[PDB]
Amino acid sequence: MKLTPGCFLWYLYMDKIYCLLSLRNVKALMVYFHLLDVHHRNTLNDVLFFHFLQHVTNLNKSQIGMIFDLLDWTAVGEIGFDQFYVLICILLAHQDHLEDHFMYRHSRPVFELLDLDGEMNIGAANFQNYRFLFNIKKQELRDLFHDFDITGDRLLNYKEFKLYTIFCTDKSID
Amino acid sequence: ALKSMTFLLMLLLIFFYIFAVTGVYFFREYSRSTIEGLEYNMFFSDLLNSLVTVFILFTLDHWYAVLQDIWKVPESSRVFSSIYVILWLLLGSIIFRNIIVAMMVTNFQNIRSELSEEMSHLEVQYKADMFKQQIIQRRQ
Repeated sequence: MKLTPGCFLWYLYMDKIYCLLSLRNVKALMVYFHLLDVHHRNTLNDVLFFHFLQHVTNLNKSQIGMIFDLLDWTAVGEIGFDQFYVLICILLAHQDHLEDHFMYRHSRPVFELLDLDGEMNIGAANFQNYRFLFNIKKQELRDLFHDFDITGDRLLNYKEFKLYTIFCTDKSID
Repeated sequence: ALKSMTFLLMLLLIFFYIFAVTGVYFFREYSRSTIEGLEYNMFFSDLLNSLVTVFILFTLDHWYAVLQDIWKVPESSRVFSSIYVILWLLLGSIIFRNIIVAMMVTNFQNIRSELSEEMSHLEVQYKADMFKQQIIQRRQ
């Protein structure tokens, strides 16, 4: 198989969701994970992930720790290879201008990435974590949160978040 | 609620300021009289003492006894002084007590209104939730 059928389907979805499907990007991510995974136990410790992030993205230690805490939903002290590949795809050379629009498109659900709680509501802490991950002004983030909170309960619904993302994509396309 | 204490305490302290500093030199002939038998003379003597005695008048404790002990001053037909202190104590006490209890009951009102609108929004979201669940079940 071409590195399992699930990864092939994920690559097909990425190619259908991005203009450029690159060349052996998933293979490069797998090789980087295998280099990071010293024991080859399909997992990596926090130190290895922090070292890889500092060597590649040159991110801060606190930001790397927050990203590892958000990505590791199982809370077992380790990050899986699939989680590392998902994080690398979420970054996707975030310094580029088109990377901001790609992150605005996000993924197929495009709701659970921001919502760390998982209760179909994104609080202020989740917005602060997203602003730490993706560069955005605090005033701009506050204005966007005020625009999104139509009811005023400081909660973001899945339909409301989808509508906001669709409006942002329509504004950026035009 | 004390965050909502923004301007009411400012008005309270400034009315305290103006009325106390006005009432310093109104019963001036009380401490500065040569009467041997007197025991509330120190109340109206100093500016800090004036603050203390108008705080006492605001708390409204033994105002009858206080006025009876200022009744030892030669009664000049009570034309301005007694009516001034009485109007000050009654107006300040009732107006400020009423305004603070009114502000705090409004604080409770808006706390409960925000709580009620949050539960109403939660119920509306739950209604849309099982409506979309029926839509999903039919779509399969």
